[PDB]
Amino acid sequence: MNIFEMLRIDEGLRLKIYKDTEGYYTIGIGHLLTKSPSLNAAKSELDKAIGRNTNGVITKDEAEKLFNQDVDAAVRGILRNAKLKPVYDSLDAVRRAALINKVFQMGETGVAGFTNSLRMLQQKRWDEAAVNLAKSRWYNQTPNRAKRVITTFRTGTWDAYKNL
Repeated sequence: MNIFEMLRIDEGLRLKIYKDTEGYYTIGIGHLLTKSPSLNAAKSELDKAIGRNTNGVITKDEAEKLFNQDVDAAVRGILRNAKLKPVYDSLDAVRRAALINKVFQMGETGVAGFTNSLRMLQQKRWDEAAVNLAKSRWYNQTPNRAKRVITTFRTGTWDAYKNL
């Protein structure tokens, strides 16, 4: 199991524009296109991203290309953030995957707001941090995914995903 397979389990793969859990226009492997309510705004962002007239639909390959970019951007994002970097450096390889998952889903900024949870992870207070992370809109909105990520942080193993 690695961050790519982990994320592919959590986000799915869709070759046609679709609306995410929040109602936003997405395609491929959880690639947010726009928060705009316009499907036209969405197809435009899509064509810009792919470099061709897509007409709302992409190939597997194009989806994977977007995915490669996004994982890379999430990692670099962590490494550039002064709140995230240190947490990341303090974690083992499994937990790192967990932070990348979070950041991929909810942007740098978002995650950076889990101040208290970040501190607990940093201090290796696994159980406490699992409990704190659950007190969030994130957890309430997408409980099955949040639970999987949470488990990953609590145990430092890929158990939650071995299942899936």
